[PDB]
Amino acid sequence: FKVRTSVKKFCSDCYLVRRKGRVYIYCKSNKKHKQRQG
Amino acid sequence: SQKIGHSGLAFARLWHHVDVARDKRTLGRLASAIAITLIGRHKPVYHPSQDCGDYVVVTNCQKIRVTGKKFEQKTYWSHSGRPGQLKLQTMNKVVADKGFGEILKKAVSGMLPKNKLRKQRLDRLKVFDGSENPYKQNITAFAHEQSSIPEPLKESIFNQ
Amino acid sequence: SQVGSLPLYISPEVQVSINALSMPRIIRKGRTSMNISQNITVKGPKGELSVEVPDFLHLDKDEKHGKINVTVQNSEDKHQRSMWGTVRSLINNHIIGVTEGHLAVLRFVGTGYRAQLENDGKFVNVKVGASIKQGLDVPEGIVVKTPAPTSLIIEGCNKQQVLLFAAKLRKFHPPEPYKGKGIYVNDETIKLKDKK
Amino acid sequence: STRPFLVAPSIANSITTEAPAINHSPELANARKWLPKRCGLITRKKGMMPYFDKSTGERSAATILEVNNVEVIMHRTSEVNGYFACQVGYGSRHLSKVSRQMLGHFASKVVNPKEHVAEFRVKDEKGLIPPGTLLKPSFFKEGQYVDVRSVSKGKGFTGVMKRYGFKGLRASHGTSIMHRHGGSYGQNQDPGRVLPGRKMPGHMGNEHVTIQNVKVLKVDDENNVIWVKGSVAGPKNSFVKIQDAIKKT
Amino acid sequence: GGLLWKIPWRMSTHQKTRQRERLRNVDQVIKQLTLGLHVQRCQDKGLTYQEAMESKKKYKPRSKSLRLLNKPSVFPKENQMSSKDKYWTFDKKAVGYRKGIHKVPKWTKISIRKAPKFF
RNA sequence: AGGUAAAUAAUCUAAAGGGAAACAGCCCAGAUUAAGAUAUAAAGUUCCUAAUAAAUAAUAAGUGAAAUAAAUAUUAAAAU
RNA sequence: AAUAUUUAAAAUCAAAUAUAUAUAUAUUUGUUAAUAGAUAAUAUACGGAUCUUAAUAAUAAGAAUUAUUUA
RNA sequence: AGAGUAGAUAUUGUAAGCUAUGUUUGCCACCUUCGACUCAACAUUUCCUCUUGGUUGUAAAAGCUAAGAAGGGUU
RNA sequence: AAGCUAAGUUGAUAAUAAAUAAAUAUUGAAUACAUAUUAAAUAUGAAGUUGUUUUAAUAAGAUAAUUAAUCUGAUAAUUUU
Ligand SMILES: [Mg+2]
Ligand SMILES: [Mg+2]
Ligand SMILES: [Mg+2]
Ligand SMILES: [Mg+2]
Ligand SMILES: [Mg+2]
Ligand SMILES: [Mg+2]
Ligand SMILES: [Mg+2]
Ligand SMILES: [Mg+2]
Ligand SMILES: [Mg+2]
Ligand SMILES: [Mg+2]
Ligand SMILES: [Mg+2]
Ligand SMILES: [Mg+2]
Ligand SMILES: [Mg+2]
Ligand SMILES: [Mg+2]
Ligand SMILES: [Mg+2]
Ligand SMILES: [Mg+2]
Ligand SMILES: [Mg+2]
Ligand SMILES: [Mg+2]
Ligand SMILES: [Mg+2]
Ligand SMILES: [Mg+2]
Ligand SMILES: [Mg+2]
Ligand SMILES: [Mg+2]
Ligand SMILES: [Zn+2]
Repeated sequence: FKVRTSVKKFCSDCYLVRRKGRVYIYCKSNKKHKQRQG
Repeated sequence: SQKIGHSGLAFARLWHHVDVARDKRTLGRLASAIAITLIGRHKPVYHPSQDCGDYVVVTNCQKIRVTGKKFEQKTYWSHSGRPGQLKLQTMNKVVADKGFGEILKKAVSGMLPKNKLRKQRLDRLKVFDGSENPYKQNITAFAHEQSSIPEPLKESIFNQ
Repeated sequence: SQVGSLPLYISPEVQVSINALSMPRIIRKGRTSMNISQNITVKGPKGELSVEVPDFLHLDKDEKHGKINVTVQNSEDKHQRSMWGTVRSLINNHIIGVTEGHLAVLRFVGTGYRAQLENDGKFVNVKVGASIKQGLDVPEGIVVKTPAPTSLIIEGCNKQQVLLFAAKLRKFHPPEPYKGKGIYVNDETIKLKDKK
Repeated sequence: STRPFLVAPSIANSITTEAPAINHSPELANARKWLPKRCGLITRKKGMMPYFDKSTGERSAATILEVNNVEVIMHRTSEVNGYFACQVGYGSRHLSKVSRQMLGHFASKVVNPKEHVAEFRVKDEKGLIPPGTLLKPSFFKEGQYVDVRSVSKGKGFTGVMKRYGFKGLRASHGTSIMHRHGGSYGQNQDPGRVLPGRKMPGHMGNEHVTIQNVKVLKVDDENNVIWVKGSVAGPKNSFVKIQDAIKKT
Repeated sequence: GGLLWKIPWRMSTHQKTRQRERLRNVDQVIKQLTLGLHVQRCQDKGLTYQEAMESKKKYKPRSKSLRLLNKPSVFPKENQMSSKDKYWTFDKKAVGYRKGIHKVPKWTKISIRKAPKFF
């Protein structure tokens, strides 16, 4: 997980999710693309 | 001239029921309503120098309305004086410990005026999570109201 | 909306009823609310199971062609519309389970990686590289069977419950990337890394 | 025939609902508690002496806890008292010493005027012993573990060196008039006050002390004593509770 | 800023209503001034007070300041004014180039209707 | 910079009273002595605390509720 | 539905006022929100309580927030 | 931007941009003692211990980096 | 010698349990896909939290006795646990 203020989806296989009052970006292909909005 | 007469009934401490299951007010609004009663602002004979407020029995307090996510967010604080002893409990935790009646009492305490009579006023509030309570028999009642109530229920209440 | 509008086909053996609950409960959001009153049931050959559902939703049972429909009192209400697509899908899943039955194959991959039915079906013992023994009890409704030691099958009427159980079983050892090695639920895949 | 009474509609027409159970109830607390499944007995710490294990040859210091007229006076129950416990009484006392009220209580419970009374809390109703019975050292098995409560030796008004193991100031190198003192007792203004529980000189000892998992070395009903491995809090002739160890089985 | 001038950045509802009322009062004052002048001029020409009040053609004020006040482009009425200009002054050093009117000193007396065209 | 230097206005200085939780300088308003019926100012009107009812929108974050924290990010919403 | 901007009453339209007046001219007004970003040391700190609504069911509650208003 | 055998975002992150802190060196002028010993209390921006995400740069083992975490400990 | 002591001796680092954090899932719409839910349902998850354990305080409750030839205390004496 890259925890950061900015949370953009990198590849096409990335998908944005809204859980626990935080924007997560998970990804099905590349595991490096996992991000979390703060 | 207006003051002269028998004042015993005016200064009589009545007992006021409130079935929280029936009442549609939220917690804080209910507490505010109670506070006035406890003070005795409702009655025209009131004076700031004299405690002349009524008893308030709250019942079925488990069914009290709380808006938003306050039941799992709202934190009740406490502190002895020794540092590193701040005790913060969420509303649900407080309920689990004591009850919804405790929560109501806290609200009512905060509503009340901060002086030597405050404690007395708080004491007069009698809260109950469920239905059954000892003060059942002493809530204000009238003979004209009796036709509304069925026959055996009254007897059962009296027995209780 | 697009999901909820799709009509559900029923075979004579299965019956989709609906009726009010004994003690309806109300889900209270911040602004909106949602009162769970009705209780749909899907009785069939393999078993029977139910869905507790809001008041605004209601079925529309047709005698001709075995179709039934589901509709809400206000489709323009967002929460209702969201519920509608869910409920229909749930009752379809139930129908599928009662008539055919839901299935979940777990294939174990690794040297000495295998499952075993320990308590006459009631406890799936799983051995997946651990000194301590691992496993968990099968829930009610779920029936487990092991064609091979390294290939377990979970079977049930509830699609939710079976696949949850499968996921739990997997969680002891999910597939590693370096060697495709672990517990694979149904058609599960993994991109194997280069060895180097 | 019937008495006059009015009843409010609001209290009569109120739908009946039971209150939810609260954590700060007695019954919840009882459920939570970590308790022994069996009663205990009061004893007196008579002294201390060596126990030689005859197989191995190992020596162990053992305290001799004497068991005299130990008797289940009465017991308490959840429905009446909020918890299960056995009120045990130890020893024999004169009439002269015992209060009239206490004598009457003992007569009611049908025991001799007792030297020391104490409760022994248990998990269940099964743990209660029938009242009036005599508890002997054979109650406990040899090799079993027991928890041991008693009031410690009184040490009097002690300093922070003896109380809290404070290092104190140096013996030489200029140190003036404060060799055994606690040094600083706070902080300049921020707090502006010595904060509660600041370790200071005060009275020490003469407080209760539970000692957990002590092994029952030896039991004999002939001399009326339980041998117990190691130390026990308090002076000689001090009363000592003994119950099964909750931690060790 | 150790001294605490605890003034809120925005106004309450009641404050806003009072401001509105004040604005309305100044417009009323202006109207009265123009009206009285008109009446006086009618009297000079030779009408009674009632006749002057009735008159279809109302006389506009000849003095400059009054005439400017009458113009809504220069001095707008409360009903004419924007929501923003009732409750927000122009302040070039503020972010947004805007500041609450309540932050102006003596705002209860001092009038300020017109802000710049795009600020 | 609660800094420094002057320009204009006000207050404090030398100004009590109401408001701004508490407050030299802010918002009102100038105590000759009382009285307390009527108009009120600024500020307020669930309770503490003197006094409230409505309308139409928006928020669900306790955001906020008298001391507004930025670039940027995400999710919506309108208009083209 | 998709792509890409803008978040605007300058223009434009709508509504209102004032001059000849069923029209013209001039003036005035009307164009997003939420969350994250967010953060230290005696103790929660809107001044405090507390405020976000709910049919069945009340001679009865339903912001006490923000914005535009009324009495 | 640029390093990272290839790929800016595993790890690294020039100069310029937007903030927080009041831990340093200053500035202001309302206001006229460093270290050691002793006992420490509090914070968390976590050094160790517990849980977890990422790591063509996680095979293993050692690491690196990030999220939760102040219970205990930290010559 | 007693006592007091640590260089000595003995014990404890307080479980089981409950709800959680980051994180990991199930079914599943809104949004024909997808999505662990900032939807309804359903699960995992920490030396942390609640507790548990220990000490001190308090005294709801409980047993008994109730104007006393020896009711309950105190003053007094001999003392130390
Ligand atoms: Mg020394
Ligand atoms: Mg000396
Ligand atoms: Mg000092
Ligand atoms: Mg002077
Ligand atoms: Mg003057
Ligand atoms: Mg003054
Ligand atoms: Mg004067
Ligand atoms: Mg707030
Ligand atoms: Mg603030
Ligand atoms: Mg224009
Ligand atoms: Mg704080
Ligand atoms: Mg306030
Ligand atoms: Mg390059
Ligand atoms: Mg740089
Ligand atoms: Mg941290
Ligand atoms: Mg490794
Ligand atoms: Mg703990
Ligand atoms: Mg040792
Ligand atoms: Mg432990
Ligand atoms: Mg789907
Ligand atoms: Mg999925
Ligand atoms: Mg744990
Ligand atoms: Zn991706």
